[PDB]
Amino acid sequence: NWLGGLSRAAFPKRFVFGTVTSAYQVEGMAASGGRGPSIWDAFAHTPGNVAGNQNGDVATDQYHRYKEDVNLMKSLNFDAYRFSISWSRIFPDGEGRVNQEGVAYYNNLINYLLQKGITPYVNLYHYDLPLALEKKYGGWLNAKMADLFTEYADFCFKTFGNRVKHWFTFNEPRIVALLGYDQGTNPPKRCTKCAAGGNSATEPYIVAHNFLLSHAAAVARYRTKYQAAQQGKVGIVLDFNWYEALSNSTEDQAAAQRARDFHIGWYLDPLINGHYPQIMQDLVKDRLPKFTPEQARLVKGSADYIGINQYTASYMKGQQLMQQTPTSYSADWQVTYVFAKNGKPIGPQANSNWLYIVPWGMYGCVNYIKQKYGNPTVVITGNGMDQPANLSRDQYLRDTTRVHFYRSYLTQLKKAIDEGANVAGYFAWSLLDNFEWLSGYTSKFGIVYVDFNTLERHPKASAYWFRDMLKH
Ligand SMILES: OC[C@H]1O[C@@H](O[C@H]2[C@H](O)[C@@H](O)[C@H](O[C@H]3[C@H](O)[C@@H](O)[C@H](O[C@H]4[C@H](O)[C@@H](O)[C@H](O)O[C@@H]4CO)O[C@@H]3CO)O[C@@H]2CO)[C@H](O)[C@@H](O)[C@@H]1O
Ligand SMILES: OC[C@H]1O[C@@H](O[C@H]2[C@H](O)[C@@H](O)[C@H](O[C@H]3[C@H](O)[C@@H](O)[C@H](O[C@H]4[C@H](O)[C@@H](O)[C@H](O)O[C@@H]4CO)O[C@@H]3CO)O[C@@H]2CO)[C@H](O)[C@@H](O)[C@@H]1O
Ligand SMILES: [Zn+2]
Repeated sequence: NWLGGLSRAAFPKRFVFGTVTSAYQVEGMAASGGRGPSIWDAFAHTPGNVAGNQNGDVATDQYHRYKEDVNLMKSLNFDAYRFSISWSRIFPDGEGRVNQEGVAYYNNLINYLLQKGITPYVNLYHYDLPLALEKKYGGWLNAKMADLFTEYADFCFKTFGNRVKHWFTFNEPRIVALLGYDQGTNPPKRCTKCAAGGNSATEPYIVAHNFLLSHAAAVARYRTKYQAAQQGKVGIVLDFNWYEALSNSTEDQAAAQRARDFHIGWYLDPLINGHYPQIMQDLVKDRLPKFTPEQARLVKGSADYIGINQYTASYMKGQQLMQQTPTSYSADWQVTYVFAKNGKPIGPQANSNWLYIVPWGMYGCVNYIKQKYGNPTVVITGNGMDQPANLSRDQYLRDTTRVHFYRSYLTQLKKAIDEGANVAGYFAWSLLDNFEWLSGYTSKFGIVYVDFNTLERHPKASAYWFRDMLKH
């Protein structure tokens, strides 16, 4: 059976199925409707930064077409929709004046979702820091971000929280730290060798610390001011790809564990246990900021659920841990990536070079969180794969590899849940082909095809797969 035995009956009662987008990747109207620029607007408008010098000015134009898109997700039998609010659409300068037209958009979207029986899961932040805050404060390098983000979050809670009961603060802070401050390939393009300045050995850690403190501050505000009346929940979205020891050697097993700790433990040990992973403390030393006892107590337990974006897996090979001059967050792990074992690749690649199709990584990640962190409530907040550029419409629609991807990965998730993992929901990245950051429109992650000339939507085979799988 093309469903491979999957259906709602194969998952827990009340298990939530949804699709996901982010504001800059789908909304369009980037410089309209009162929206102020984000760091991604400036970045994308700079020649050479994005494939084909493309940007999110129009994207999928969900801003105008959101009722079409909500109708479509309802027709595909989804229960929920994860989307983000653009900070600079609400506060064009990141602070101060409210853009009422932007508020009205999200009200209209939220209300239509609810009208159609689709639960809104709302991210406050998805890489799109208001440009004014980058320039004025230095963005996530500045501890003042906790105050600035908390005030923004407060507004969103007050304005939308009578209707929105499922929030996330951040999306993949590890990726902001890594690409924005270690490698310097994403905004603000900081790194040791970078024109904008930076230090790949220190700044990723400062940035991660400020994300954790800002998350904790925003949640403290929710709990003290809004929770009694609104009775919702606030979590965070973290990326986690699996690491598997290349062999059963002590060294390789240690390397895979170090990778897990530097990847997910960086955020989860603070959120669950109130401290950074021991290995990071041991290796990063004075470059890793230290939580005060008060801050640690604020961060610990501050996520009502853990959003995990899960895509892929890698083999890890070890080495003797050495004393080394610090160079970068990436180099701090002291591991070696390997994508074959016993002469066989870990899996075939999707369009994105980093995305190896490895369904057992889903089981790996979910089981690991279950066993290591006391089985916290987890929501899979993003999982999917991409097709390349330049295919015909019909080639996009016949997305047999993506159908296989979802069947296999969801089978592996089901395996983990059946073994007792506390997973509450699953969200497919993405509802729509969209603006895929540095790849621009050359990477197609949607279950729904978007023609970027006409903006027409066409469900792909994988959309119909979900429709069949999710029928009530
Ligand atoms: O319909 C609009 C649109 O759909 C697009 O997607 C198609 C797929 O291309 C097509 O393969 C798929 O066919 C499914 C069918 O819907 C299921 O009912 C059926 O499930 C069987 C299963 O195979 C058996 O083993 C099991 O025992 O019983 C069930 C149910 O009887 O499986 C087939 C695949 O083998 O349907 C999708 C949606 O219609 C098309 O590409 C496009 O042309 C259409 O315009
Ligand atoms: O992309 C689709 C969708 O998903 C969400 O975020 C994605 C990012 O878009 C993507 O850039 C990021 O890719 C990571 C990848 O996970 C790592 O496996 C890879 O690791 C590197 C390592 O950094 C190097 O030091 C080493 O030498 O090589 C390895 C293997 O290549 O690093 C890349 C960064 O380029 O993955 C995220 C999820 O995992 C977003 O939520 C959404 O907005 C995106 O559209
Ligand atoms: Zn339009």
